[PDB]
Amino acid sequence: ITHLPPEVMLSIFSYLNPQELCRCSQVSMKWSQLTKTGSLWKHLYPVHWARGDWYSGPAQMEKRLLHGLIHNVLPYVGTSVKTLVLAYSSAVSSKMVRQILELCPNLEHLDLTQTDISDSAFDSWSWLGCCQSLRHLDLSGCEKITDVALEKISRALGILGRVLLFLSLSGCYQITDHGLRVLTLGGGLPYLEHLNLSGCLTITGAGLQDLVSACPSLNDEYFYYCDNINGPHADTASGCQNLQCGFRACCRSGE
Amino acid sequence: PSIKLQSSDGEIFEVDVEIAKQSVTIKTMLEDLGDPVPLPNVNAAILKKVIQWCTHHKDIPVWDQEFLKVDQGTLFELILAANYLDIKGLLDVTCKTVANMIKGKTPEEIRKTFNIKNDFTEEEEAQVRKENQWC
Amino acid sequence: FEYLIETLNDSSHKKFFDVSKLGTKYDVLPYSIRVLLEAAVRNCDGFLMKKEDVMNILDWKTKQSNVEVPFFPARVLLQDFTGIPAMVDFAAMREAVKTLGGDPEKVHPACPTDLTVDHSTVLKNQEVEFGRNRERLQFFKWSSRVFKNVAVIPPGTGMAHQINLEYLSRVVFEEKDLLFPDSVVGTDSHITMVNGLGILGWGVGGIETEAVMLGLPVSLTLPEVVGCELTGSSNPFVTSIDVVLGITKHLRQVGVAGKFVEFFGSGVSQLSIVDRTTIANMCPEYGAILSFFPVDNVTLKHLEHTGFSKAKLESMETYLKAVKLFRNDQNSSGEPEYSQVIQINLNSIVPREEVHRVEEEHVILSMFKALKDKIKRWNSLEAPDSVLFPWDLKSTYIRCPSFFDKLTKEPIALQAIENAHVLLYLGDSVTTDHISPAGSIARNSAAAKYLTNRGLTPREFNSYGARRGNDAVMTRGTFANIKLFNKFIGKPAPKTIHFPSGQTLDVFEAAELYQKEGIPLIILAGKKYGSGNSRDWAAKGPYLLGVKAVLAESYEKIHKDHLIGIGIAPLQFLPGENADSLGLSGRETFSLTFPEELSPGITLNIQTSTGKVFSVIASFEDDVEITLYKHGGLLNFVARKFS
Ligand code: FES
Repeated sequence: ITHLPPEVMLSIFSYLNPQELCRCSQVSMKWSQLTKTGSLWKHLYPVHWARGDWYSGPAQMEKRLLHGLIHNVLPYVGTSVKTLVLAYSSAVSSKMVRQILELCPNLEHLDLTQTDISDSAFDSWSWLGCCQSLRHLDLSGCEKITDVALEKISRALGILGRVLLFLSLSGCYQITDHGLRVLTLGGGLPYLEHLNLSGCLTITGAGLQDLVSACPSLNDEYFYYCDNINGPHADTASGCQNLQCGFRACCRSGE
Repeated sequence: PSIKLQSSDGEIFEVDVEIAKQSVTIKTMLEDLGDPVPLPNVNAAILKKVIQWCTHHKDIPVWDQEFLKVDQGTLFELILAANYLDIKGLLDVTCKTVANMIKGKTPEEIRKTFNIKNDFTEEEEAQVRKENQWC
Repeated sequence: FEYLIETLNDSSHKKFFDVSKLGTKYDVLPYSIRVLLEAAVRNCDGFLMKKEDVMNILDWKTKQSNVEVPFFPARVLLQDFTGIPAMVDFAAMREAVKTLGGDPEKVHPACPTDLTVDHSTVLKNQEVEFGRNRERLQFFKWSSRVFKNVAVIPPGTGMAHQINLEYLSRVVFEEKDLLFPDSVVGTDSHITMVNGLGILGWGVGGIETEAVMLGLPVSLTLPEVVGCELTGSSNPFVTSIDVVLGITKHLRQVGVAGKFVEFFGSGVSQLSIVDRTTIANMCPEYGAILSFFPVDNVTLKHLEHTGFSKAKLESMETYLKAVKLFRNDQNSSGEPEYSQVIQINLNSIVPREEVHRVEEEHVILSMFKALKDKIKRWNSLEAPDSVLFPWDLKSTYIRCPSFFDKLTKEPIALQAIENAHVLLYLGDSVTTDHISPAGSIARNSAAAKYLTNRGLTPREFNSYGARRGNDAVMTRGTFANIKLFNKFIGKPAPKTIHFPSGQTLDVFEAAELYQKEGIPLIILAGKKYGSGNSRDWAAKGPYLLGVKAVLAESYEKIHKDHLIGIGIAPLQFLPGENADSLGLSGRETFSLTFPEELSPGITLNIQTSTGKVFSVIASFEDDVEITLYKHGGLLNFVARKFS
């Protein structure tokens, strides 16, 4: 197996889940450098992994994983991380996220649904383009984020950059017209085809018209927002998805 | 018609062009010079197997699963031949086989099955074993 | 038990069931099992309430949690709009009784209901929510006008949940010169608050209330009573919330889980009614079912202030003392024998009369009379007044369901399912949130195709629970959860396979194509089918899709009864067998035959088109459920009595 060139061992180290990829890392001194190349750590699911599910696909024990792949992996891989799905996490703070988003600058798919995340988990995102080429951003349930997290997200996308294709602020009931008038800066979003604002009950249709007037690719089947509001595309858009839902915020019960 | 491939041991092998059409390096080496082409990097004991696999795909499977059951000295030689001929199907199926040979095994017996030398020092071996967990 | 009916004293005329004459083991029961026994002794009609179940709540010392008994409440609470599926069913039963040779005016709920609709920009949204909930409020207005029992508390009162429930409290009932204690089981979230006033009432689901308004009793296992002795006067400086949290903390650590926590002692007279209601409203905190504070002199001194007159309070005193439901704080003669006593000396609380003496003649007296006159847009809302409801045919909110079509009194023999087709093939722990629709209406669902043909924009699709009067929208959301794992499809998709045609479409669109061909349906499931709480259309939905039976390895006990009371025979595989033990893929045709005289827990053979016979247990518990099934359901059985 030693006569194989590194370009073939790299191909062999692709059908291995990250648990086997770290077992192989302590076989020889060559593999130890060869299982941390970066083409093997593109997608990482720290919440599915600390459950028995080692997926690593295209799209508690848990605190130990986020403390392991934050000093042992992310510094070495470390800029070749494409996705990061922290959805429905039991132990993920605004500190364990501020330190992952500082080591993954080529991120493409964030997923922070239902996490104890504040608008300080994006403090590492300040150089106007921090995590550009970001396609998917799911913050559905982070009720603690104000319109200050969106001032760092609208800066960490860049200029026309701004290739976001998905935005799911579904429950972040503290964002306002300034939280959406800031996303329409530099660009705004010209590739956005999905805008789930279903739960932000304190935005106004005058500040949502300004947002929709800057997302020309927005599909209207996937444009959710408050029912008690008079925003755009009233005869084609959708309504709030948080009716009869205890998980996410909603201005009414829908019962 | 028929293309002539010469192994390392002086023997010449004939096969159809559509067979060598999957060989990306040969397909690119057959559109510039326009029969007796030599291949000094693959032995005949491996050519007999790579051509046997390549003729089956003239258009993991169980036929591949039974064909890829040989000694490691031959499997890895097959992989080194598929890397030279750029046969993506064979390369990918052998990578799948080898990565299957690693599924669910402690880092201690990997060295025993693959015959690896533990080229570690205790000051690094204790640093490598400590950082690969989280596991 | 019609021989314990003793006349009260010469107050006016009243009679009552003197349960005290049941033996030397009635003065031993706790004060919360005496309410069960009283409600059981006056409804012992022999069919629903057996006589073997009155001598089962009386033998409570030895027949605790290992025995189940029924409970006949005195009334039912229903939250904001959880009463629509019941009032619509009664408005449809009126028409079904009319077109049967019957008087469409005997059709009333079997117990006083109270539709507390004001339960469950901040003001600007209220107008829009009213204009949205206008047809349902109009239906509630008609139902309050038409049905004698029903009463409605309009949206907008003082203020959310607290004194609305004390305004409806009628601690001693009067019904045709009879007296009996109050009981309030319902779907109100703060319904346990009434326990801190001497009213035995807990919370149940919507289907159980809808079935108590139809004459069926709430089922219940004999609880364990953990009578918490509470003696001694508190310290000279403690607040109400301090003592409340002290008692709550002492009860949480001892671990009262699923058991009655009746309070007694000599320090209970120090707890004001506002404190007893607070200790009662916090049952889920220490994990109890109830915390019963029996009726004592403080309760009546509170009732005198709030609403009642003296000529009523003297009769209440006489009744509660003649039936031993009155707990004298200084004349304790008959002391109960709780299964596990707990000592709480109030001299062990660290952070009284100066605040309790205030609420006697202060705002309480004024607040209750102010709410009495609180009951703008409700007495301004046009609503019918006729016997039968004028159904709107262009309506998407209230629709007459198809439960009574056709009713045909003197029910027919048990029809045998023949050549059915498995509609759904499900796994284990199929919660009722997968069966019953809930939440926003999916833009690519069957209900959205329904509501788009009616000319509604995608933003006018309300939630699935804001259209619970419309049965079409509700059956188009049954089994339409995007997390539904149908084993015909594999991945979790809310669809199924139409077998004669082969295509893969929604569950409603498959059941509908099966209806046009006259093919019955069944359902295959696994362990604990119908788990969780009881949602509406968890048994109505499947029945209206066309399902005639359900096959599962085990049901939830609460859901098996709702399946029986809608006309869906719940069937279990014999112990040891399941779907993946017989070769059943779900693409055959199953045929049953209920032989005759369906005894409880009978085994009946299901055949197939592939020649695979196998016996299956008809999970019928008692003769009440067997009769509710022989009548095609609970609604048909009730409508046949009104005709
Ligand atoms: S969140 Fe405002 S309408 Fe549902």
